[PDB]
Amino acid sequence: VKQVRVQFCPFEKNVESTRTFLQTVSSEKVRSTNLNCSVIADVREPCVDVLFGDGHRLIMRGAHLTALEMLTAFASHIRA
Amino acid sequence: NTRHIAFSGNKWEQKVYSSHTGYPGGFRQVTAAQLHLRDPVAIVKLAIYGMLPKNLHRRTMMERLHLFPDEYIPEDILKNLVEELPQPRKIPKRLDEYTQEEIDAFPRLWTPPEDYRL
Amino acid sequence: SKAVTRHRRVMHFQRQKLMAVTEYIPPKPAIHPSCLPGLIRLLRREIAAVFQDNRMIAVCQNVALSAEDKLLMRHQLRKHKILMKVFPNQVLKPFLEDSKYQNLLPLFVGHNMLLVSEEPKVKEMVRILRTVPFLPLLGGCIDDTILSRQGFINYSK
Amino acid sequence: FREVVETTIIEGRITATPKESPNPPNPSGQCPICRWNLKHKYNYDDVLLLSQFIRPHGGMLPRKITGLCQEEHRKIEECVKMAHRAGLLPNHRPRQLNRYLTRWAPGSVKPIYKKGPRWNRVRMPVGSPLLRDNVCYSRTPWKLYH
Amino acid sequence: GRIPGRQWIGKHRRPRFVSLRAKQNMIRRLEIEAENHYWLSM
Amino acid sequence: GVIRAIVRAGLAMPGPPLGPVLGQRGVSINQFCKEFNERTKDIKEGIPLPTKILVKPDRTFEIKIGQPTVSYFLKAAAGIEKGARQTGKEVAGLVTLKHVYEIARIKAQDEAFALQDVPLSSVVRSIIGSARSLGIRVVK
Amino acid sequence: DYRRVLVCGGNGGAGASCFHSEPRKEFGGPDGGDGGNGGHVILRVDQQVKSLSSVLSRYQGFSGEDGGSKNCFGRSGAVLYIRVPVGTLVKEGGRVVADLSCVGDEYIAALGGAGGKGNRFFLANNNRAPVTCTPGQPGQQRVLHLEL
Amino acid sequence: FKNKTVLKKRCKDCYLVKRRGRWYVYCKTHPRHKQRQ
Amino acid sequence: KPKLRFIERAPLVPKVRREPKNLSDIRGPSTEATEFTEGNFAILALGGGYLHWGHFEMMRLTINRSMDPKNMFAIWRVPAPFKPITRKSVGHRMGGGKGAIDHYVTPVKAGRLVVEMGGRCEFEEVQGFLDQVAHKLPFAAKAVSRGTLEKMRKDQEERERNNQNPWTFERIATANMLGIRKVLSPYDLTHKGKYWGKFYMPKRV
RNA sequence: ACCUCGAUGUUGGAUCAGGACAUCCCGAUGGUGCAGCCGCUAUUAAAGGUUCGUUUGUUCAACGAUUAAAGUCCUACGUGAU
RNA sequence: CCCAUAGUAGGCCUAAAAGCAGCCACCAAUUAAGAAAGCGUUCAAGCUCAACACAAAAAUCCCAAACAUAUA
Ligand SMILES: [Mg+2]
Ligand SMILES: [Mg+2]
Ligand SMILES: [Mg+2]
Ligand SMILES: [Mg+2]
Ligand SMILES: [Mg+2]
Ligand SMILES: [Zn+2]
Ligand SMILES: [Zn+2]
Repeated sequence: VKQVRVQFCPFEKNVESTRTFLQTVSSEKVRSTNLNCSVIADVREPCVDVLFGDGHRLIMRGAHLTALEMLTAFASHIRA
Repeated sequence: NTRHIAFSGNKWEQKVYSSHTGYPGGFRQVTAAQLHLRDPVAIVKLAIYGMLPKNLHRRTMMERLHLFPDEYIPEDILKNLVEELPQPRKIPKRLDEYTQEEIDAFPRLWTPPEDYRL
Repeated sequence: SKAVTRHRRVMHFQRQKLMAVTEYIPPKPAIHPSCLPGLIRLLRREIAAVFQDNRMIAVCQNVALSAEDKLLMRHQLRKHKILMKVFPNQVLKPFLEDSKYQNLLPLFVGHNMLLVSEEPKVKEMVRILRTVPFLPLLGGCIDDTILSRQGFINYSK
Repeated sequence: FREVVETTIIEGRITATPKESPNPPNPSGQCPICRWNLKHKYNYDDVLLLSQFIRPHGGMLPRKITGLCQEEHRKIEECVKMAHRAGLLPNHRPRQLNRYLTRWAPGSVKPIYKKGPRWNRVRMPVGSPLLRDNVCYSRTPWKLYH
Repeated sequence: GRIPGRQWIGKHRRPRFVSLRAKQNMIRRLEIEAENHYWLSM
Repeated sequence: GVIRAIVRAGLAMPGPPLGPVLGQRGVSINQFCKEFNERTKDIKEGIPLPTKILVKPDRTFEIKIGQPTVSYFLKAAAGIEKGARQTGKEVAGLVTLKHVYEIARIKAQDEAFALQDVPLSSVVRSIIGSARSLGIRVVK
Repeated sequence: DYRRVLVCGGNGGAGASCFHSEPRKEFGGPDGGDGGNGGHVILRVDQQVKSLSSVLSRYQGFSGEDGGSKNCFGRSGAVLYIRVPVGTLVKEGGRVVADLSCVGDEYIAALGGAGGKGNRFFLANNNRAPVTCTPGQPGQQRVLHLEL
Repeated sequence: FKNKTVLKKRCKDCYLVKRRGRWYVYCKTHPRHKQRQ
Repeated sequence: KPKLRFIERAPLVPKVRREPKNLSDIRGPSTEATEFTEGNFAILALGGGYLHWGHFEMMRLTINRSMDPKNMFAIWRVPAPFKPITRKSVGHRMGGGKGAIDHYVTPVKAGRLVVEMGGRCEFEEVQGFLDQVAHKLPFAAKAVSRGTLEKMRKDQEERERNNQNPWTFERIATANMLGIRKVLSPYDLTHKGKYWGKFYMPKRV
């Protein structure tokens, strides 16, 4: 992992999937070992971007997805 | 088609056929699955043998029993045939065998939530 | 064998039949019924008072922080007059309708951390949040006027 | 039903979802089975009923989603196991001895080498006890053990 | 699998089990005798 | 990592209670005790003082100190060197509510100790409970 | 480099108290076999063993079996050997039992109790039907201090 | 494995699974906890 | 003295005269110490049996070790071993009179409380070791609170009142319906079919 | 004290062994206070194997020397119309 | 399923035993939390309670054959 950006619009219809996602994985309890990552939360249907400096950009439209699905996708991508 | 018999329950694994060769250590116990793989006629033959009356006519009767593992039957036997008995068990249909009309005729039981992976 | 034995003595078959015949038969309760059709009040009064005490309100998701980092954040917020709160959605969802906050229902779900105040130091709070690139600000409602994040930014500036 | 599609970018799209047939015979019921009057009237071979609670790969669906009673969820799960072991769901598969009414997984039962005396015989289970309360159309009760 | 001693007499006997037929027979007799009680009560 | 110590300002080099416990992470005991003595000079001398040292991963010292301890402080205010045995019935010194308030005035000010409660009740009740756990009776 | 272990020598077996009878001699006399002696325990040196790290808990010497009928004696308990590094001092509570230095140097750390006597042991012209059944004497049990 | 008539989880990672007809307590962290019914 | 008192092996003054093995003292429901007295929890005897001094020691040690002396207190609800079981020699041909006393033991009937706990503590806090002791006991036993005891009793009356079986053991035995008194014991008229030997069938109405 | 007192002594040994597995060795596994070797423990496994001598009538036992091991048992304490 | 700020290592005796060798009180802050309910530390340190928040085995060789649903 190199960088991650979380964006969502609770001003519009809420999407708890990405909210739980950022509450869980975007926490220092994980970043302490995953120090290589840089998290940013730019909030304004949602969108979670993950930039890997090697060759990968991951874009998650976590509108109909849920926290477990997106967490598993993120873990699988990290494993690569 | 005695090769294609079906056992209810776990009889294929639990039913054990016991024989003795007569010699010491000659006790052989073989599950139904193993016996079926060895002889595709043995299971039906033994069932009939056990159901027949235990007298001297039993083996004469068993001479009138003709067991064939598959659809093939000798020509003379086929020419002898007179009637076909209805199968005792009606074979349940698979989904692959059900017609789309029948599927439609059967009602849907529940409303699945739209937001579900399935 | 004696009438009393260490093992359970075999009953006369007649006695066994008697027992079987006189075994208990439970009733059938008709069609299967299943298949058939003061901290709480302390929180109530405390939140009722808080909704009037506060003039500006905001909410965040301060769960991704550590114990020490949360303590430091609390210290920086107490430097000002603002106070940080948390309360169950289980009791807050009734509170929104109790205080007539219809637009606030789809804002509080999950971990929610209120930021009740009367004096906006939101400029410096946002500056502090900037060096920690997470924990985004969430919508609130100052004096019964719902503000989005852009509203809070404009109010700060 | 939402499905996840990949291209890397992955997204979830909600597709067409069936609805309960109109006019349930018994509206306002706990479970779908009770709503449709099927409490004791389905067996392992009723694939049309069973598949409605089955993941595409054969697994059962959770009780919260299905709405079934606890007892009816257990019955459906066991009937589905039996149907799978009988080969009645050839398409609901992850990717030769004919059986039916198989309670146990074939690979977990040991042969009955020593069936006991007549008064303590070791019997071979057939079907499931969960269906003991089904509708009885026969003069003698259907035997769960052979 | 043998029962020690002689069957049906000793401390250890063949387990005997009640069939539904036996239960029904006993219940039939009991019903007859309940009617006997009624007819002897007057 | 945070290291918590309750050392006495009077004796800056007791030995085992600092040496082995601090040497596991890798420390400069000379610098540590020099800074501790600097704080001892800054404050009254001869009193237990909690520390809030944080051994950074870069091998640097950032000592943080505040008010002295509370048990020893209350015992001294009550004129007690060693506390009571039972502490439920035993008592040796009596502290008045006015004295409790006067000492509490200079208690709710430290940052590390987190005793930053605005209300006076939060602190007075806490110190009263501490005294009650100790062998000190609260007069009036 | 220092260890305390507990040994427990085997307890002798208990004699039997039977009487023999056979078709033409109904009173065949005492028929109880003696019990077997308990198994000794022994410490032995090994150059392979470096230290007392691979030590264990109460080393229980095997107990001789009891006497049987037909005057069958009981097998004596098997000898249990414990192993220690070369140059191990073995002490009891102060008393030094042995300084085991040489390869294979071995010392008996706990004897096994003598087995009990069956009633036939007490047979004599005077005593024609003894019933006495001496139990197996216990074996020495002690704690050992091991230091290199 | 240790054979037990009653299976008891010992640590947090001890999990019960019914395999090949009988219950087992498996444990990744402490394989000493392995139990078989 | 909030601790369980030590029980002697045998009475100080023994019985010179040997007494017969009246198994009736184990057979049938218990009429004594069937109710709680200054306590909240206890060990209920779901069957009849004889409590040896070994059982007494097991109970005492386990309870004393696994209770809080200051809060939890215990009391014996059973007398000390007083019935001599004149077990004879370790081999001898039958006859020669009656044997001599070797052990002392106290009879217990079903429904009898054996040990009664009390003090400031709830039932689940005590269920564990009381259930272990109950299992250790020589007869069927159960860790029962006052609430659970009353609950199971009320359940028993519920069964007796709601059973749909027209035929009850009481009805048949008392009326001698099928001549079954030729097979029953005279004690069955009062045990109502719920007691067989020293065994008590709670499940049976 | 239930069968046998209207020609069956018994124990050991010899010969030949059939069987159980509650396994002594050989086989496959889990754990270990198993680094390796080693043991200890448990699951599974009965196809095969399971010594020779001194004293003693001895079964046993002790002792000597071995062995992969020198298993626990049942078979009318297997087997004397061998 | 979560995760556990801080008065303080509450004192007493205890080299120190701080929650844990033990007595006695068992208060307390934020919104919210038992000066100890279990591991593990000479003592500390590291982990979980919660609450925040959402049955079976014996010796010649197993022992009818089989069967789940056709009307009582
Ligand atoms: Mg017989
Ligand atoms: Mg007689
Ligand atoms: Mg003759
Ligand atoms: Mg085995
Ligand atoms: Mg014999
Ligand atoms: Zn229902
Ligand atoms: Zn574990």
